[PDB]
Amino acid sequence: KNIIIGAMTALITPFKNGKVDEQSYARLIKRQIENGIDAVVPVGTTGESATLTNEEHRTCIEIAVETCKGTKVKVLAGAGSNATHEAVGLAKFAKEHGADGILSVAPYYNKPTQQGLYEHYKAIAQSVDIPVLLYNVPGRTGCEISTDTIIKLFRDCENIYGVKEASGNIDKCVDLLAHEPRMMLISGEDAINYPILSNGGKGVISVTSNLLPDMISALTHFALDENYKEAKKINDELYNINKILFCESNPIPIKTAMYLAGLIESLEFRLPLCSPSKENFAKIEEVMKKYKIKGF
Amino acid sequence: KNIIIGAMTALITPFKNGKVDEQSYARLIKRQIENGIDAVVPVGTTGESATLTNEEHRTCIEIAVETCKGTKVKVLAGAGSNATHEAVGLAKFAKEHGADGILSVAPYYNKPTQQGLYEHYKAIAQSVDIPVLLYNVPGRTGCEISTDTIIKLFRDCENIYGVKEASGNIDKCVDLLAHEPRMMLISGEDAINYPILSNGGKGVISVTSNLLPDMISALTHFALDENYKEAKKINDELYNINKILFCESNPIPIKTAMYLAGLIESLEFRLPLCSPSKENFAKIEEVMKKYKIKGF
Amino acid sequence: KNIIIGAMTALITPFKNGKVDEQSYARLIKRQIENGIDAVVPVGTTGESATLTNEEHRTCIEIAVETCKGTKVKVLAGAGSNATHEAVGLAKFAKEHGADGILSVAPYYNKPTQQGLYEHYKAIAQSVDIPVLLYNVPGRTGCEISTDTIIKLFRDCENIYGVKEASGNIDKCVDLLAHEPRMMLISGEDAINYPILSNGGKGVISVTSNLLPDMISALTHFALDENYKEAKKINDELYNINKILFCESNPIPIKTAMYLAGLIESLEFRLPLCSPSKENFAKIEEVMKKYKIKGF
Amino acid sequence: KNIIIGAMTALITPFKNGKVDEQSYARLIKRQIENGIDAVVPVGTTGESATLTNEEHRTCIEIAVETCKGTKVKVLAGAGSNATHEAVGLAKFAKEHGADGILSVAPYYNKPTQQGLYEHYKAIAQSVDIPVLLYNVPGRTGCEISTDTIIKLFRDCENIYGVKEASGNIDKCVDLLAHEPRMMLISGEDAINYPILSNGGKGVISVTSNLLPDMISALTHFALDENYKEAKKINDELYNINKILFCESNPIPIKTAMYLAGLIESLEFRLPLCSPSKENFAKIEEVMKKYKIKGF
Ligand SMILES: [Mg+2]
Ligand SMILES: [Mg+2]
Ligand SMILES: [Mg+2]
Ligand SMILES: [Mg+2]
Repeated sequence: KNIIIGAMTALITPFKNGKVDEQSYARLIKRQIENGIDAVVPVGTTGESATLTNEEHRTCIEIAVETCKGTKVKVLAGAGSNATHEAVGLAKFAKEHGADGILSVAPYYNKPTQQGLYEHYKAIAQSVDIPVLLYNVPGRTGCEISTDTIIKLFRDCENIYGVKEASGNIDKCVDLLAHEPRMMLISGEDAINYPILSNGGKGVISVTSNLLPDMISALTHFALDENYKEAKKINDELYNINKILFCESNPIPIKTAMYLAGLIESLEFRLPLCSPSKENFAKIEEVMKKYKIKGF
Repeated sequence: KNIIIGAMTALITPFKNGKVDEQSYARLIKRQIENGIDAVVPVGTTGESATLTNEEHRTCIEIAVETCKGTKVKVLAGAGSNATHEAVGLAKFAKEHGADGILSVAPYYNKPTQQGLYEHYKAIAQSVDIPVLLYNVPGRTGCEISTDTIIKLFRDCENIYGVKEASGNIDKCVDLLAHEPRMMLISGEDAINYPILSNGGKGVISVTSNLLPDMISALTHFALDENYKEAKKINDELYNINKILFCESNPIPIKTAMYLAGLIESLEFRLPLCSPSKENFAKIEEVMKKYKIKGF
Repeated sequence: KNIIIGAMTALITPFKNGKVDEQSYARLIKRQIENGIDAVVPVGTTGESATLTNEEHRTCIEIAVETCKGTKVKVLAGAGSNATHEAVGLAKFAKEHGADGILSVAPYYNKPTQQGLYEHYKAIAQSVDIPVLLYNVPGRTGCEISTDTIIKLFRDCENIYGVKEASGNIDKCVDLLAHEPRMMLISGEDAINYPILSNGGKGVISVTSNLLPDMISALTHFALDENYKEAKKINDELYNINKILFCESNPIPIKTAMYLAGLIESLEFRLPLCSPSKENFAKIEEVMKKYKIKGF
Repeated sequence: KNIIIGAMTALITPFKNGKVDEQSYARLIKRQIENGIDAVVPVGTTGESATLTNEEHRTCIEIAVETCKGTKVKVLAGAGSNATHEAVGLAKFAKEHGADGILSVAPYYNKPTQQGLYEHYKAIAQSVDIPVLLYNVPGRTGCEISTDTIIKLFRDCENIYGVKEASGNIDKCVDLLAHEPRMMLISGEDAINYPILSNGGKGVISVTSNLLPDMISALTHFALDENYKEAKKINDELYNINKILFCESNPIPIKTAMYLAGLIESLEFRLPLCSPSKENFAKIEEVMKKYKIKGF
């Protein structure tokens, strides 16, 4: 199977006067490339996929593909939906814009059955010929892609090559790689990046890497090269920022950090997302002061 | 305040050859009207809002508005979204096409803060001049509208008149009606319809009423007239069907039941929703046999 | 079946210089009797069952039996354990000292199966000839007595006449009384006393009644005679004190309230229970000011 | 600090005709010693701590002390309670009988506050001069020892040297060892033994080692020797048996496994524990079939 692994970044989508800041988006993606990042995830959950239009979805996938062109950096485009017909459309569309693969979240809100999840993802995989990475985040979706459903999908469809897990369940991460050791388990939970990698995980799709791309990539590459003592050291010193970046729902804290670090120009969200509490604003700024934040 | 209360039905949306069966949809809505139902809810979660197009969304709202014309039955249209801009658009659209009010579910998947939930619903409320009923279902949305947020919204925007609760939290319903007894608490959980009504709840938005509208109608009005013994007897008698109508994700069991009762011609869902088990199919069929299901 | 229903109080156990204040204990039970309480629960969870010795267990049961001598107030003695052979000893023993019935908590910590729970309670019921009330509170024990396990015990064992539910699950309270309407459902959660009573519950085992015994008894008997509007009015007015009495683990808040009201002489617990935070201390003093606390 | 780390076994307690099979106990403890175990834990939760008497508590600790005479294998005796005065007593007695250290479970059922938990363990630590290991298992106790409480106890009392964690929370184990890298984190969840060890944990207190002591010992020592390829290899192969050993409450599956393997002589529990369902009984024997169970 063709795969997309390593240190990956769920990119924020900077706004300026209600529109996508196409200059900051490109500037931010070349900052990721210059710090050892292996792939970028445009218009994911961290990029406020829910409040973006279809034309903004296309623009940012295109900017990612073009900014990475020539580099070894891959583009793993966010293309998911709780409607199967729409998920297939978004997958085909992503391929037409030059993405190397798609990240497809489990259908949210409507809670499909395990059988339905299989048929949902099977249709998506047969629409395109590019890698498909599943995204399991039950706290947000209200549903769980079971270990047997993930493995069945991995074995039955070529392009499904693994799953990005955000479930805080290291038991499940042992379960997966013990019954199907060939899949690519990707951490979608920054705080436990090292434990997932040390059990055979082959990458992360990180939120913290928006602010500290150099540290997240070093952590990932240390682990893949089996230097677990140096990988754990970075994971240990990243814990404080890893937790405070979720003091409120992602991506509210990370955009606050990016704005405070001067990497984005305005602290703008699209409703129902908004600026954080005054207390958490100070707590994010305080925790930031103990990390050296790479510039442009 | 303008209100929409009483016995209400979250309508299923029947499909035939992948398209909305517009003639059964109208026939089903007139079956609700003829059995004492006070309002119907088109294109809600039970109506598979997620897999419907904008043009079908409008079609089923129009069919609902058109068939309740001349009757006393109100149309509480489903118009919610995890994007405020679309939720405002969907709300304005419902009013322009004759809906009497909107049911607006809490933003799903994206997890807005309580502050963000306030600004989200405030934008929807200021967009229209028809009643707006909040919908809290944390198991599906991943977020919870706190009691203080609901009460703040009820007091700050007048078209917001209450909340539909599917939370399995009778403590919260005591909390709500003890600190703000003027709001309209609506039961969104058929099994606990009576406890919610007996604490001051003023209506239900039911799933069971799709199959047994006469029984749910009697329950609601018995309770509203404070005949609790006669209301509770129906609630106790409906418990068995109330539970198994959720043996799989709603609306998988109720559509199965409607098909088994012969009220729709095809047992079709749109992926990622699917037909249930062969075993869940048989236990839905068994429990149905202990109830009298009115025909057309 | 012999039953013990109505308004009941989970008695606190006042300490003085590390010993049980035996005269205050009697005085406190006499304040309950004079304010319409129907039964008292010595050596329960609210009475710090865990940190009392067997001889203090006996002393407090005997003081309760002696103080209710001549009155119509029943003694529902706490006699539970997660070791069956000891739970049987405590049940036999409670009867030998004049208790009218026993409240038996579900085995904690060791998490028995439903089969194990069945055999546990069957042994206790066959050990004595006084009414046995099961006590289900999964948040404290780590296990749940299922609806079918409760009903099987009610039908198979003569002495078992109901359950005291502290599970925040009004669905389960519909489940119980719809499939077995002859059992005595007792509310073990003060905030939802009225909803449980309005569904057929026949009494409460209260914590707040330690502070406001007259108000809890008025609520109970209003509800039992069916004046539900009068019962709900008291339950709505009691919500604030009912919640703030659990800002920390029971009985830490209630003992603080009893001390502030001057009903007990010293704010003593046995470790690992301790005095509350400074902030929670102030919050209890706030809420008490909105209620009339009957003296001696 | 003096510590007790490495591969450890939470010993089952075999019964024969309602009595502790003392002879069989010693034979099983010497089977653990002969297979690389570094310490054994008598009368813990796996040993049915709740249903043993105080003198049976003494009997099983003493046999352990006597059977480890002459070996390097330590005795980490279970001596815990939800009553602090009893927890101090059980610790003193455990030391007076020759134990090398204490395992002290968090107070169950009575849910002490974080402040109360600190004073609880401080009393136990100041009671004895042998190592004290904290035990956090919130699913059974109903309480959680916060990370800050664990760290405060580690720094404030000499003999408190770490915590055993059974919380299914790999985030918390990063939290602990990143803010206090000097403590001894011990895994109390067999399925995630390696991830906890791979993050700096220095031992396990196992259930599986009752059945497969050589495999659990090899896993730990490989991990302690930083041979992470071989530690994960064993952990991946043990996942199936590790999970099926909790299809019912521990120690119901492990005692069933020991009986099926012929390592214990009768399948007896003390109520409320009992033999498993036939269905789960068959599932345990099946999963056992892919492992080599060392004899005596
Ligand atoms: Mg596109
Ligand atoms: Mg009309
Ligand atoms: Mg009338
Ligand atoms: Mg409590």
